[PDB]
Amino acid sequence: GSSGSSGILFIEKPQGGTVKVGEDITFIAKVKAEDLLRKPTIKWFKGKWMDLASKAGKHLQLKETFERHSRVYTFEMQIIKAKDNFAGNYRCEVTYKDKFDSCSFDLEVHESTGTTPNIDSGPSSG
Repeated sequence: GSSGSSGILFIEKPQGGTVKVGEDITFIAKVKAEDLLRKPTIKWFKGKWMDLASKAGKHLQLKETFERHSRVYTFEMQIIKAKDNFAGNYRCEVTYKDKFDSCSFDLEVHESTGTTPNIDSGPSSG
C-alpha cells in the first residue's frame, strides 16, 4: 500500500468514477475551514492544460456551498453531456488562507448504448 496521509486538510476528496457518454455525473469535495470572513477557492482542471474552470458554462457546471454549522465548505462539479473528451486525468486546487491542498482523480467515459445489442458472451440473471 503506497498511500501516505497525515491529518490532511481537504476533509473529503472527489472520488473519480465512470460516466456514460451524454450522462451527468457529479463529484464531491469538502475542505476544513476555521474562519468565516475568508472563503477558499476551488479550481477544477483536466488533461495537461485543459482547465475545466473555464470550460464550465454549458456542458459543464461547477457548484459551491458553505456550511457555517461546521465551518466546512463543499464544492461539487456537475458534468453534463460528458463526452469522450471528458475522460482522462482530473485535478483539484484549493488555496485557503490557512493552508493549501490539492487532489487528483480519474474519470472514465463509456459509449452510451444506441443500436440493438450484438452477440454477447457471459452468464445472466433475472
